[PDB]
Amino acid sequence: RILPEVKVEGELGGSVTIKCPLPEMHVRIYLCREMAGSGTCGTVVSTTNFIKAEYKGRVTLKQYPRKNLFLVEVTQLTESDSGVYACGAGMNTDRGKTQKVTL
Amino acid sequence: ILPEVKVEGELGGSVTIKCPLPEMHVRIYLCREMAGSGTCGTVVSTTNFIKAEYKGRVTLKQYPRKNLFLVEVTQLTESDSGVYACGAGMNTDRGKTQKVT
Amino acid sequence: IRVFAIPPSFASIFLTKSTKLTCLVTDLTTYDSVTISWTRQNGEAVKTHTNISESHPNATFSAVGEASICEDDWNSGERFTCTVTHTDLPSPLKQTISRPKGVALHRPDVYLLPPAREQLNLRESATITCLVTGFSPADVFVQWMQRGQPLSPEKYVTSAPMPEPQAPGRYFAHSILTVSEEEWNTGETYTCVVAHEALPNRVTERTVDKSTGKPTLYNVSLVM
Amino acid sequence: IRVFAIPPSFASIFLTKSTKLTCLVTDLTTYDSVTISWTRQNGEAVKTHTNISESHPNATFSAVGEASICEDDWNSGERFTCTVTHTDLPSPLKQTISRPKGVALHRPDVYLLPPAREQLNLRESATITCLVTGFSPADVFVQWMQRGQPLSPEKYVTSAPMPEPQAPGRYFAHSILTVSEEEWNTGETYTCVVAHEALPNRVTERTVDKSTGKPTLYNVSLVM
Amino acid sequence: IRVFAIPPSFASIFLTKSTKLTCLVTDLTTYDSVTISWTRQNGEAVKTHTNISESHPNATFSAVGEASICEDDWNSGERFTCTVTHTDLPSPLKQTISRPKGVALHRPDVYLLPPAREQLNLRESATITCLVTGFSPADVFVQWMQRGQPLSPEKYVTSAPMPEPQAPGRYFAHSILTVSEEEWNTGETYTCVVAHEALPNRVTERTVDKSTGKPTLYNVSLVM
Ligand SMILES: CC(=O)N[C@@H]1[C@@H](O)[C@H](O)[C@@H](CO)O[C@H]1O
Ligand SMILES: *[C@@H]1O[C@H](CO)[C@@H](O)[C@H](O)[C@H]1NC(C)=O
Ligand SMILES: *[C@@H]1O[C@H](CO)[C@@H](O)[C@H](O)[C@H]1NC(C)=O
Repeated sequence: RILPEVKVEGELGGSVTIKCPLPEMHVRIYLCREMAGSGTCGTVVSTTNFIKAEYKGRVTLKQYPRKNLFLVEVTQLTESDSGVYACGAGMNTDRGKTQKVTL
Repeated sequence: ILPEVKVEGELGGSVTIKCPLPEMHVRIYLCREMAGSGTCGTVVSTTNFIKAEYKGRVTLKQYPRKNLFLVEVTQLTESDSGVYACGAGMNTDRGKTQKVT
Repeated sequence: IRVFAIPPSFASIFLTKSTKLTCLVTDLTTYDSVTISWTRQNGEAVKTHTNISESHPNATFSAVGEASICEDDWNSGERFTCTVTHTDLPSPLKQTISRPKGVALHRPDVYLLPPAREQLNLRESATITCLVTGFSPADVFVQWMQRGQPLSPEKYVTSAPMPEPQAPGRYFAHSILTVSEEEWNTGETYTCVVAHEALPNRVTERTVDKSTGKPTLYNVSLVM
Repeated sequence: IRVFAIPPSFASIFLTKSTKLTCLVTDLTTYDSVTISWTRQNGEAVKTHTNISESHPNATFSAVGEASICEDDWNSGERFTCTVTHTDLPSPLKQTISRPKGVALHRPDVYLLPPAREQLNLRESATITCLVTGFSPADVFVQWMQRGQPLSPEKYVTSAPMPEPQAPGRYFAHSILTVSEEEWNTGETYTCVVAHEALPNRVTERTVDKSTGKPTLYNVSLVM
Repeated sequence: IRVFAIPPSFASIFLTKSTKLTCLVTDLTTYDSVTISWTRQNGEAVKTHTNISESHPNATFSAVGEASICEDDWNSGERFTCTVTHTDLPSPLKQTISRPKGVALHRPDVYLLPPAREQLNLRESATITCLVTGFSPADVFVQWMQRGQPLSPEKYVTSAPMPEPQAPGRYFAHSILTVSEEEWNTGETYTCVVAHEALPNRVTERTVDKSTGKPTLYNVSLVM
């Protein structure tokens, strides 16, 4: 349960970039967003073409196979009380999370 | 989201709260949570319901271009700043969108 | 000039407990001391005028008078003959009316249906409906009695009796009471009171609240 | 002195599936030569009264003014003139009807209230209620159905609309369909289908089952 | 040098409430004076085009031709003549268009299937799928309403009718609505509205939410 906390404090002007670990086993990834007391992290972005409504347009994904990392960037990054932004791989979302990320 | 925008305060002041208006023509309402029941109670709605305590003192306004539902409490008899809730749909309790203490 | 006979209704003889024969004159303008003459079958019921108005919007207001007799007299079935004498009308006359007899009596069956869960989900208002079935002097007076006594007549609406589907003689009516959700949610009893002829002692009361539907023996609560 | 017209109702429109432009005059004279010209507002007299009834002035037109126009804007849209020349009328009595347009269109809100517990306990019968509240222009058409089969109009009777107390403009109505308790205790859909002009696609039904309130997640039973 | 003609689809009849007839010009040169004549089979010309369109970049010159009649007039099996005469297509045009009588008529069965558990485990957009079986006319209009108001046509993607393997005459069609997983888990409306001729009220509805698929997990008994 590795817990990087990027904590980019740029607020409206900030553009948070988080690099989560990556298996590189061609499995899909996702950036979870722990939904308000549900416990089921909802995916912000993934290898699948899905991007959330709220995080659309500003969230982008970039690959580092040789560095074994996946970099997710929220460019606009306008304030939205960031909860554990877990990044994990696998078809299952909540179970497959690896690294927690707090913003 | 809990952007309680107005804790404004006056015996005869008027507070205007902007409310997210989804526009799919759904019923949009201003709601009030009650501690005893634990369930939010409607005070204003697109359907012409005006709560017993707020008869004639609260008004609703629509801006589709701006996507704003403004609720205006014109006479605050300084009764308890409640944790008010914007929501949509025909289920007041679970349809809340934003909180506005 | 135009003779009208308004018989007493069961609602009036229930509310005031004194039956009130009504006769009226139309197509005439109000000269002075507007009224309709009053007699019974024996002519003893000579009563006084009421509802004086200067003129109609068309200056041809209908003169109004009233007469009083014992309540059981109307239900006795005997014909009552009220005279008609007014200064405007050219010639006085008299008319006779009575309660229409020979009419089956079936006891009303009263049910109270609470508001549907969806109406409570809207959390705006809630309609408690008093359904009265199987009554056929075609008359019913339904009112709402909560917390001891009478709610404002504006709150509840009672539909006119309408002839039933299966039973030909027996009718029905509906009386909806619209109250805010929090009183219902709280717990508040709301009675419904069907005053009717065919009733044993003319009045039947029913009670519904939030806890009527819930079973009393078992109480199963699912917790997460 | 005007030609009374009976505009088709949305209930009549939906049940008939067509409009029946009608100027049968309630309260007129029908001596002879009482031509109904179902003219349009543009002066085009289309089909007038075809299949008109007999010459009988029973203080009304026995002869009909009914036709069969085309709904879409031929009921709505414009207005339809009916110019009636009598055998005693030099100036033909004319009248156009725009299906009283200008009203405020609200969507009905439908709640199915299941039969009361006391009624089921009596086991004689049961009455399901279809409360329709909140409509704008007051002309709803309610039917009942069961598993997609429209039930016969004999066993359900629905009250006419009547001014809602809390909201001045809005109206309410009741359609009660009366079953058999042994039909209710077994699962039966008993859908209520409301056809109103202001509903989404003019129709919306809501069903109720004997198992419609029961909590689903746990089947509590008492064995004695 | 050929102008196609399109008979209206029942989807359009339900959507616009009025039957419309259209001829679309294809494979002509660019011009401006193109005119179109719409007539009934009896020879009386119906109201012709209004606001005809301009040329086409792909050399398939297209023009607008409109004939407006009610649902009943098209239901009367009214063949129309579509005539185009201009320099670009010098030859006169004639077209014969009808509605294939002799067909069967079954009521569609509408089943509303919730998303698979695997879709929800992705916590991505989940597909709800109204599957509309066995309807013979093969012309159906599936629609989706959430919270009582229809969703945008972009969100869901109903397929074209295809024959049902078990019964030749019957068909089927499926509509998929891709909606957010969080939206599904929070109890939603998600109703599917199927409009078809064989349906009694011509429109039917189904509703699904997270609650419908939940089974009774506890059968508490309380022997005593
Ligand atoms: C008494 C009781 O509620 N238990 C029932 C039982 O009647 C039934 O035979 C069986 C399967 O339906 O198990 C329970 O659901
Ligand atoms: C009956 O069940 C409800 C379910 O929530 C519970 O709140 C209530 O306390 C129960 N009644 C009693 C007397 O405990
Ligand atoms: C429990 O399930 C059985 C299954 O047949 C059913 O017969 C019974 O009515 C259910 N219990 C109640 C209280 O409805």
